[PDB]
Amino acid sequence: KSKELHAIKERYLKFVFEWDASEDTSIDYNPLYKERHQVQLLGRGFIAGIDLKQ
RNA sequence: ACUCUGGUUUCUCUUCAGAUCGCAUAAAUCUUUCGCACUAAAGAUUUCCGUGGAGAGGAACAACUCUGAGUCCAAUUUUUUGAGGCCUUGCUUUGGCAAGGCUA
Repeated sequence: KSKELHAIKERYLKFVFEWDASEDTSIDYNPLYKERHQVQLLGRGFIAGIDLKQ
């Protein structure tokens, strides 16, 4: 709500080996763009890499 | 259903390639841009990693699979018959032609 209104107002008015966390994106206010519904792939497809049993 | 090409693999050389030439992705230089240039963008050039096409030469075994080419029908509907014979007129190229009327 407050971040909602603030976004509306804004729109209309050394060797660093590790990346700085300030460069992160996806720090969003809309709950639809944070809690994205996860694809289930009919319960038979799985994401690569992660352990299958998990 | 008979006969004659073309093979495939490998090594080297020549040329073209703005085609995801590469279902991957480096580096250098110059210019511009703003910061104030590894922690940044644009444009251009170059060098590298290494390709496809075509052509040429070498050398190893397969030679006709494939790609081609040259090489059983008489009964309605077609190709196993309704065919041939008589009469008049125009012209006879005096052989008969054309149309009609017929008999089968």
